[PDB]
Amino acid sequence: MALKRIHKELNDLARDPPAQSRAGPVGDDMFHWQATIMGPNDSPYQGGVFFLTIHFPTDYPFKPPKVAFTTRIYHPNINSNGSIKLDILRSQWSPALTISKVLLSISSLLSDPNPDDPLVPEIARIYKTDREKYNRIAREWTQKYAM
Amino acid sequence: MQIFVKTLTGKTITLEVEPSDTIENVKAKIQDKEGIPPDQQRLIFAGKQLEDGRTLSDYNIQKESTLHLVLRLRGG
Amino acid sequence: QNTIERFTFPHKYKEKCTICLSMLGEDVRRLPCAHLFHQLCVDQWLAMSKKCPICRVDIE
Ligand SMILES: [Zn+2]
Ligand SMILES: [Zn+2]
Repeated sequence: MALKRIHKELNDLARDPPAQSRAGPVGDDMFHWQATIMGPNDSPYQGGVFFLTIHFPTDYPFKPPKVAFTTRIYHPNINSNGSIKLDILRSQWSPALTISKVLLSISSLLSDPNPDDPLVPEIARIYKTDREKYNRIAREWTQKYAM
Repeated sequence: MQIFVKTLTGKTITLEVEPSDTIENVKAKIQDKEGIPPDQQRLIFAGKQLEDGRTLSDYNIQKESTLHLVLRLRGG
Repeated sequence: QNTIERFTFPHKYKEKCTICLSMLGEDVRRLPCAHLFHQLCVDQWLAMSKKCPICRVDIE
């Protein structure tokens, strides 16, 4: 069941790339994928290429995939271990969601952080009180780790 | 004027609005039908997150436009 | 399972199933919200959550 739906998504992702991202299986293993996502245009991550790892549970699509950044990034909702603060990855998951929709969601979150429910409280604080500094540091980290 | 608001899971909400309605009014209308409080709604159109203080006309949102509703829940 | 059959409409199809992503004679199930799925695909989800995967409405 999971395997069948997982090749289905592979085609759909190849034919219709979500938000300047690329994604596919780690060689033979269909339950482990690598992805890249581009920093959104006119975000401070612009120009960056960010690596993601994706692990599908055995009972996918009824349980969410595990999705994490492996590229360091400066963002209130993504922590130093690359965990991503998206409801759909945790409690709001539904089998009507897809990896394409997750990648779309990641892109939207990069463009518009949610500092009120952060994974990194101090970065959220900077985002709120000194956005110029947040943009500067986000850009610096993009230049250092993703470019 | 009708617009459509789609959730990530593909649910379609249909709203009766005016071009002069503010994003904040739109969120209130979404609240009446879906129970989601405005503070936890994000509305996206043409790749941009919409701001509460602007109107649908400000963003050039026309009849039967599709807006995307993103939820950002507390404790999330 | 019996709660599923009480509040849903199972039948044969005559559009893609959002759970398995295959196109819809096959056995489908329509929820009270009117969303449609393969019976097997959706029943697996209802067995762990009583809500439509698309509109998140409880089927009761
Ligand atoms: Zn199906
Ligand atoms: Zn439904």
